[PDB]
Amino acid sequence: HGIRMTRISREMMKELLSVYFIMGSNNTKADPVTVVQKALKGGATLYQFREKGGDALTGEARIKFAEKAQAACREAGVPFIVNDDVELALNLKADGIHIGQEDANAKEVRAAIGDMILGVAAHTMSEVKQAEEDGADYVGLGPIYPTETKKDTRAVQGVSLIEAVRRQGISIPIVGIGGITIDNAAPVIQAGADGVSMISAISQAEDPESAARKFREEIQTYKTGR
Ligand SMILES: Cc1ncc(C[n+]2csc(CCOP(=O)(O)O)c2C)c(N)n1
Ligand SMILES: [Mg+2]
Repeated sequence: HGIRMTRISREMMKELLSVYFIMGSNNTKADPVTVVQKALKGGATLYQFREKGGDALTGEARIKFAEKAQAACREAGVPFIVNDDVELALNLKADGIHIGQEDANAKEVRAAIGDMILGVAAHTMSEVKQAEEDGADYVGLGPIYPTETKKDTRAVQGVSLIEAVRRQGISIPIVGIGGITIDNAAPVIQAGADGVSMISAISQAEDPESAARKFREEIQTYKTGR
């Protein structure tokens, strides 16, 4: 449960991606930390701290919120991943960092974080292959379904890229993202993904704990069945 002195195994990474909850203070009307605690109690297997955009906390307020979210993750025994902010990830001794195509180059990031978990968002086959070559531990593929949680998102692709990646014999850990709900997660796993990631399906649920628990149960069933 400490800092990694060796890169994560693919088997372990795939287990962590099962129910990957992502959240920032501006993704819910409830108390931010409380929602994160409920998501973890319910069954989320991985959590990503993503605090950006308008209304998002900044400065010291953002750092203190990150510390509380990381504490919640430690209590639940779930890894804490930071989005974009490499310096914050190192400063908090986070378990990982997630970056996109317009963020810091993956090769640069991999060198700066040692053996920490590294996730990269990809939308094309070329980007997936480049991410693997750069040292990524997993790729986030989407948007699978329509979503407006994230402002400028690329064209909806369903599970097409997930399928294409597996058909080429690429076994890198994959997590699907974008408009995923309790009702539409099955196809994502069936296509070859190792889990599903979401924001609103849990953060804006009238019952975050039950939603996370439903996800955890469903994904387990889907993985055993494919
Ligand atoms: C693992 C990973 N893959 C992709 C992204 C970028 N991203 C693409 S769609 C989306 C919103 C989903 O919200 P909703 O579930 O409410 O549609 C985000 C944050 C990321 N941060 N982490
Ligand atoms: Mg980014």
